[PDB]
Amino acid sequence: APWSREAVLSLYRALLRQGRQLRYTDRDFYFASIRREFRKNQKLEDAEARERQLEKGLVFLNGKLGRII
Amino acid sequence: AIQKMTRVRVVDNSALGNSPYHRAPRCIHVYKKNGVGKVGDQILLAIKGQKKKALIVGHCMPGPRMTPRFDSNNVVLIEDNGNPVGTRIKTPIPTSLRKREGEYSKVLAIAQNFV
Amino acid sequence: RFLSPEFIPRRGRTDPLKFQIERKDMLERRKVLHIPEFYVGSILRVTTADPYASGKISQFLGICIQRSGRGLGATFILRNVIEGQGVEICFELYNPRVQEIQVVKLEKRLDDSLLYLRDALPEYSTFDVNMKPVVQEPNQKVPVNELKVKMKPKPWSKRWERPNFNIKGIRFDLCLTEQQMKEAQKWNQPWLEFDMMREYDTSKIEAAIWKEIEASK
Amino acid sequence: KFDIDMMVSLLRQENARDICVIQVPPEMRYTDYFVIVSGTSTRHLHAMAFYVVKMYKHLKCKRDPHVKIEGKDTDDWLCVDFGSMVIHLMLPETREIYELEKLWTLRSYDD
Amino acid sequence: LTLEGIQDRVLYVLKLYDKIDPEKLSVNSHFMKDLGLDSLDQVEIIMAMEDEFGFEIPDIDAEKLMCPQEIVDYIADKK
RNA sequence: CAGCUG
Repeated sequence: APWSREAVLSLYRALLRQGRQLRYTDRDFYFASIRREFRKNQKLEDAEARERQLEKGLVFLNGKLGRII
Repeated sequence: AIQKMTRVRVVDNSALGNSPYHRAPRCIHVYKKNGVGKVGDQILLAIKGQKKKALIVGHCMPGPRMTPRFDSNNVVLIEDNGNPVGTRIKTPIPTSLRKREGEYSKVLAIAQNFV
Repeated sequence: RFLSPEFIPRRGRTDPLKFQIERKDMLERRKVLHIPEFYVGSILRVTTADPYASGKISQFLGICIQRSGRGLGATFILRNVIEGQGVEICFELYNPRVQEIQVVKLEKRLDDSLLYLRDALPEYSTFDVNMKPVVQEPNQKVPVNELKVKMKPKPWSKRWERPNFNIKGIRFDLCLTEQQMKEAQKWNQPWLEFDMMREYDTSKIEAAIWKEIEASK
Repeated sequence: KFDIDMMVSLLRQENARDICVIQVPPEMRYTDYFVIVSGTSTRHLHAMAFYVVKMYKHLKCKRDPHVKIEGKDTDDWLCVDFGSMVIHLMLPETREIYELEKLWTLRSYDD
Repeated sequence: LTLEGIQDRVLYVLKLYDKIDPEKLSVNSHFMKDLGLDSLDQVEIIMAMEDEFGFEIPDIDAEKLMCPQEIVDYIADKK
């Protein structure tokens, strides 16, 4: 359905790896937030919206346009 | 200069200012002791017969040098208490809203472009 | 020989000594930031410190529409559209909070005052912010761009069809009838073009100021 | 120094329901750091805001313009602007409907 | 640590997670339809496995395990 | 009432 579920896996992995040592924020809150982000809106849409969510996730990983320190 | 009854061009995600109609909202009142308005001045604005408080962010009148000079008189919708109504402002806002003391930070929490 | 037009003084009766002070001081500001040659059509990116912020730079890009003013306070105003809003910023050339002003695209538009981009379609005032600086041939005349723009509906912010403006970069006959011609050409004023005494003989002052600018070593 | 670390320590000992930070890259002109915090109720926001602002006032930063508690009149959404930091206290539902950190991350990528 | 050690740790983690109810707790407790799990939820589950034993599961085999016997085998042979 | 007008 999406560009690739493997890309979703990799970006989720990177986000959560940087979330394991997320010092300034809250781990439980970030877990709830990432769940609400990447689960509800990444399940049953057309491939266009799949790619939009994928781009949202890769940006949310990147941190250039606002990093979650 | 955004006086009384200038046709305002709201810029907010809130549908209050996006309900299409030939009545583009016109300012009712300005809380500066003079009736001229400038950047970040609380005004009373009329939208579809509903009065509301609004924030001037960008206008067509050439102000100080290192602030922008927009095309039409942009405003932001703010509820009576102070919570801004919208959550995404498509057009950009000047930085100059931050300078003086006052109720102006809570609308800085929406700008995608601090131009 | 090009002299930035904010070095040639307005005709008047202020005495030279002020102009000498202005010229020496603005030249001795040029040595901390080169102000590149730029014209009333060129495109520029400006980078300015934000005293509003905690010492972080703020960038902008747009087309310069007016080169206005003389002396240490002269300014240039550049227009650009973003998200449908046409924002113009007037930047003071010699301000202590302009780091670098670089010519993204040197080009000299047909007119001498591009104030009518407020009343042309946004396509002529659109520029992607992150565009890359086009190179230029060093030892040849600057480009003379001619994009005779297309106009919005009639009620313009001024009345540019008037001939005292002498605008040449607007399409009239494409969207104008001859009726506008024969009603707006009673205010044409032939005599003023040949008034033999309004003309500012700004040559001798040019030589003197070139000597002075040379001698800043 | 009244940096972010002492602030989050005060929040943790006061045990706000949530704390989080977002960084402002130097190519954005707004501020240096954006601390989204959320306490229990308006009284709790009032008390923690008063404690943090009083500690800031007394400890250091006397030679600069003072700090105003934005939106104390409004019982759901508060803000405070420091020289480099800015902190925002949120009601739960107000925080959800606004979702500021999303924009701070997706500045030009999502509505 | 030990084979029984990793087995009981895996069982304890599987019990710990809330969305899955440990009705069957063998090494053959299927994931997708029996316990109602999706691919992203599979990555969440294997992350939950990492946090106490593992921590270095790459992104190549995260959507085929299909049973906690494979979880145990992965933890056993990865060391 | 749409918008222009010292």
